[PDB]
Amino acid sequence: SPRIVQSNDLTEAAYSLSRDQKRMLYLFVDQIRKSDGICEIHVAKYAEIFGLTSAEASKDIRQALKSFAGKEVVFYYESFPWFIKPAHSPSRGLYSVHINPYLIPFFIRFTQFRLSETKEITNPYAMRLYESLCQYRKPDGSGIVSLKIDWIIERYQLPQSYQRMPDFRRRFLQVCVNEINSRTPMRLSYIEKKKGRQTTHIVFSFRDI
DNA sequence: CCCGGACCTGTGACAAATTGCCCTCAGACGG
DNA sequence: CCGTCTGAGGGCAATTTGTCACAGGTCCGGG
Ligand SMILES: [Mg+2]
Repeated sequence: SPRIVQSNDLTEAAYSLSRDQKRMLYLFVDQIRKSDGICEIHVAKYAEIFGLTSAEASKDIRQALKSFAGKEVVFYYESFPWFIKPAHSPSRGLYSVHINPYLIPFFIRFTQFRLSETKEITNPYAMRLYESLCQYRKPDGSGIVSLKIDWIIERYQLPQSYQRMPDFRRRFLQVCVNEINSRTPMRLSYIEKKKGRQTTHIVFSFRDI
């Protein structure tokens, strides 16, 4: 299946995208890299890739696309918009999109994963976690990395109530660890690092099945 | 000595959002 | 000209995600 690669600057960038938008984003990076910023999406190809109907595919593309407006990207800082013109459909079943050409150098010290690894993940924050572990993966398939909680919150743009740690644990950390273990070929564990009463980092270990 | 207070934890409620499903009907095309 | 495969719309209930009040732990310092 298509091998996604992206600059680490994108893996560690600050943004808030839905699952459907992130799914689309994988195809843009694939299209751009296999070469002005003008990309294209076919309804029927999207449906076959992610096992959706044509109808439900159409709904996902259309609503994802109009939700890009106003979204911004931060590289730690400098902020950019994803799109510089609205999307439009010249033909039935076909969409044309205009990615910000200033984003090109940030797309192409790199991260790589096959698209089948992430296509069953549902929670978008869990897609971001799996991308950040891959950045440190070894050829054989294992790795270990320590991520700071404040940096997790700023990079993944978690909602404000997750600055209370018990909600952070219950609705983000445990769920995203559980999905990865159930939906990817990776087997993931963790332990908490503390300083006084405050929890400051999360330490991730993983191997390949 | 014992307190309220400033921290921390986990859970039960409710509100807001998203999931895969379902149904209708016109466009594009080919045989 | 028409029958079929698409896909652009309109919805749903069942789950998940986002928010906050409340019980219950610790340690410190002033009364
Ligand atoms: Mg959908």
